[PDB]
Amino acid sequence: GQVFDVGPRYTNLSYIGYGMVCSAYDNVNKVRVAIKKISPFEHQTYCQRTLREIKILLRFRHENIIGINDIIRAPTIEQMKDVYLVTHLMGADLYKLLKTQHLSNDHICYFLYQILRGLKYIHSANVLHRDLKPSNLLLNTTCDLKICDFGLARVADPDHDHTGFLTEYVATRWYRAPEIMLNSKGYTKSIDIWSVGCILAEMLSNRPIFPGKHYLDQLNHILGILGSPSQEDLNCIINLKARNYLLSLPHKNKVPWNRLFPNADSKALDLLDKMLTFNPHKRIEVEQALAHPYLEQYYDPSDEPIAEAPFLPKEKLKELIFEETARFQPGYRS
Ligand SMILES: CS(=O)c1ccc(-c2nc(-c3ccc(F)cc3)c(-c3ccncc3)[nH]2)cc1
Repeated sequence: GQVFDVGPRYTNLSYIGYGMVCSAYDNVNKVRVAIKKISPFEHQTYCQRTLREIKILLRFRHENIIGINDIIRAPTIEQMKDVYLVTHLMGADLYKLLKTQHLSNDHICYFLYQILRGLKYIHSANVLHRDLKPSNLLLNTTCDLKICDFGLARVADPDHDHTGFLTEYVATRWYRAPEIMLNSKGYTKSIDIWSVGCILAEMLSNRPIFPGKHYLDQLNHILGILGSPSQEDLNCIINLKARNYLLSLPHKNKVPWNRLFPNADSKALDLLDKMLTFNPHKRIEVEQALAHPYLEQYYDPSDEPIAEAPFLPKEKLKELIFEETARFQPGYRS
């Protein structure tokens, strides 16, 4: 569509979707790759997201997470307008797949395992993805799953998690935990487990489980299935406005998982219940999730790696992005 000069090395560009994603042919490694164009330097926020993702993806090394094979940009800061990230092609994603394909229990089980195996590495690095959803889970022709889109990712900060009632949030609404609309900034690992739970539910019926039309409607959806929170769960919500809103709602009963998904594996529904738990403190953790009987055919903690090393003006951020992408320049490559 517009300028996408990825150099002589990458040819045969086919469009896909702070820029554009395209497929290309790697004339060196002889494989078909995916390249993403990012033009973020005009804004501080866009630069912060870009630097953040580049830093995270370059440090991370995992089969279930998109790795950066190459980065294309100009030789100087002055000439650098766009940055191109390159990785192995994954022809599809869960969103596209769930629109037309019904998943067998075996596929749901394999997909969930890969999501959690990847999430285990992300969390061991003290990082939170914060925006897990079907469009972020890429798949190739052999069913390998990789997590991408670390733009809203942050370092975990449980001690600074609390905020007020109705505090605006950045991530995709349908996959937001209930505590986000109540008293959480999303700085805890339990935020990702909820999203994964929503994804599982979506894989079981090919439909989003909590499709809120706006901020508060999202909570209405969650409480519609989980029912009214227990007194114990309400006691953990010290924020008055949040607790009082919950208390003002008429009693809602829990909708049984086996009633919502009558053709699902019982063990899958047991794990779904543990991931979609209202109370973030009682919510299952990624390693407990992996150890659940539903994934026993795949569980092998010794083959579920953890991270070796855990984790400003637009001008200085542009400078940092330049310095962060310097290792891929033709200089040392030659
Ligand atoms: C939630 S969303 O709209 C969203 C935006 C971009 C992407 C998305 N970004 C990439 C992509 C490409 C190169 C990179 F190095 C990094 C990411 C891909 C990609 C990677 C591998 N094979 C095919 C496509 N898809 C995925 C989800």
